[PDB]
Amino acid sequence: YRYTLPVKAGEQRLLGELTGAACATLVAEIAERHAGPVVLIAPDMQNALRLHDEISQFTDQMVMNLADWETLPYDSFSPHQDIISSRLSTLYQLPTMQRGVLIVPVNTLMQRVCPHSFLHGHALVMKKGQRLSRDALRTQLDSAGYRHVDQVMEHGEYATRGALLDLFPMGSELPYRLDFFDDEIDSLRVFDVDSQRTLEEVEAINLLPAHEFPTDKAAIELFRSQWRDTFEVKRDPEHIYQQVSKGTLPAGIEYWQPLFFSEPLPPLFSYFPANTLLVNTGDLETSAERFQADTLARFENRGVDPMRPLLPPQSLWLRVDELFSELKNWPRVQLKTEHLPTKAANANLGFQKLPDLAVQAQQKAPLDALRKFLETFDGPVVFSVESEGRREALGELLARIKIAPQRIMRLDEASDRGRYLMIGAAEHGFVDTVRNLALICESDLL
Ligand SMILES: [Co+2]
Repeated sequence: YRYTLPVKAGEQRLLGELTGAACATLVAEIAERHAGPVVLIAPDMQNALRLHDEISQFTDQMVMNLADWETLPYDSFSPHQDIISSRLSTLYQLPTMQRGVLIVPVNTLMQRVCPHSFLHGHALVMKKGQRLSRDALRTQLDSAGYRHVDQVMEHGEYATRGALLDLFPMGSELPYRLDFFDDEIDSLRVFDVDSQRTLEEVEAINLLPAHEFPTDKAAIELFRSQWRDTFEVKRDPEHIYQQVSKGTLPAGIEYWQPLFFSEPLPPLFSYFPANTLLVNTGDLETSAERFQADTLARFENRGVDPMRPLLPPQSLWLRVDELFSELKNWPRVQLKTEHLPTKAANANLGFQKLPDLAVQAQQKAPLDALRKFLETFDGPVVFSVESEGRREALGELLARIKIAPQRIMRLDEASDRGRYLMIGAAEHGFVDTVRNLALICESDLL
């Protein structure tokens, strides 16, 4: 390899001369080289979701996103229950993550989180044949924040119907149906929410709390006390204090999350294993500054409602200088598009933009540009395509100029001067001039 990976706290490596999907190939390579997890910091949400799908193409290591709440700061609305489930799962497993890539956008990385000690402290496991009564389980579920419904359809719900208890654990893809004989769990079975029908039997399940904050009697008492240390209380029933005191979670309650905890919310960095390598794209400083400014604007413009006085931004988000202070504890690879000058910490990787390969599909000399490239380029060329199907809108089309792409799911399988086919989300291609390989995505042809 043309670069070593940084290891010391605060030690940077800058990799330059990147274009298109090259970044995704590099994060995949880094995750494969690094014994330990990799946390990829993307400048914003659009890039983080793009990078998730692209990196997945080029590695068989797990690629996960820490899901953002997807509300704006001090939103009048609460996050989608599927997002909360995904976040709780990801946060819960993060400290023991050994390999793979966790992608976190800048805005998300700056948001303070519940402490891992809360997740584990409110977690529940149960096993078949284990001594649990339906009534005993219900009381734990209520304190854990779960909502008692007649029929379970969403995460964070449970239903008590006769001798059964249904529940949809936060942090689980599926819901479960438990039957009880003699105050022990007779069985646990996946079930399907749409048909409400029992499927496969399972040995055991784990549940996480229904929110990223406690909502039991003690936490409500804490919330009330800390609310009074901070804000006024009005009598009106639509006042946040009044609602939470009655056991009701108002929409948007997430932005008073700190009031449910007796200590300040930690940085997300507190979850990262000691052997974590950071990687980032874009301009982390300008992205962080833009978010900080954005979060202040939300505070200033939304802080005028006497029913909903807001906590200061520092209670929920790192300042930019705090973010860079946290970053100093970790080795980081910075991925840059530009050609870098010679420096101890810099390596250029040799990716260049593809030439003009655009088709003039109104037939004159239509594929003339693709043609001349394929005849001239004497390394492997790998076409990239979004589906297993439309691998033939292209692949049947490539049989027209004597190209029959062999197909692989690994870049390192492309030997010699072969033409190849890959399925994945890679948006734009490149020419790796060091390895002498070209990737061509559909978007480069159109
Ligand atoms: Co140079």
